[PDB]
Amino acid sequence: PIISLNERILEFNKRNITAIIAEYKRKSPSGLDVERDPIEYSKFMERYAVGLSILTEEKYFNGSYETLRKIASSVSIPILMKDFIVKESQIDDAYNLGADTVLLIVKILTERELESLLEYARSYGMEPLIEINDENDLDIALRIGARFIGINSRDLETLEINKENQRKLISMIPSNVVKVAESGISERNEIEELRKLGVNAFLIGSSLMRNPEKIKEFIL
Repeated sequence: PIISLNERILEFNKRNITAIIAEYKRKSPSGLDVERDPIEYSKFMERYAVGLSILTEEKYFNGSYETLRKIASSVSIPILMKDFIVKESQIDDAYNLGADTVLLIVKILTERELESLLEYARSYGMEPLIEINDENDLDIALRIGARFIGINSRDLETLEINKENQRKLISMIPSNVVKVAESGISERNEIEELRKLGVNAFLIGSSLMRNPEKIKEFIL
């Protein structure tokens, strides 16, 4: 069932180990196309990662519901179907596939849809990672009572990485919400930095698909 990605993140926080959410994306609107083995990668990362973020987004991220399905089988660490969740059914697929949580992007969702999509995620026992980009997504995640927020430094619409803005939000986020700082994390230097800023987990992907061995240096 649902192995809270956030709880593990919480245990990693107590455990002092860098809670990093490893992403698996062969294709991406940002990075280059790097085909790897879904199982080799997941296998190598379940040995270190706090969880895996998997992109079942076929078009722009070249990922499948089967990839997610297979990855979830192969590992005993939390999984996050990272898609563009807009319908409660995706939560179902998500759940029935192997997700232990799902990605909700405040941008593309009305406050109503996000609020319910959250409610329906919790009905399944999962705590969706709610991704925010600005002062306005933050205030909504907050307004719907989010407990697991994801501050994306990378803008969907533009692909621009405002780390400055990213950290602002992190400052405006209550110390009870598990914060996952996504995008842009390149070094263990910034990790321990954001980590001082309260972020509990880090969603990395492209660097890890490039050279997964890299996570070994992040976890220090």
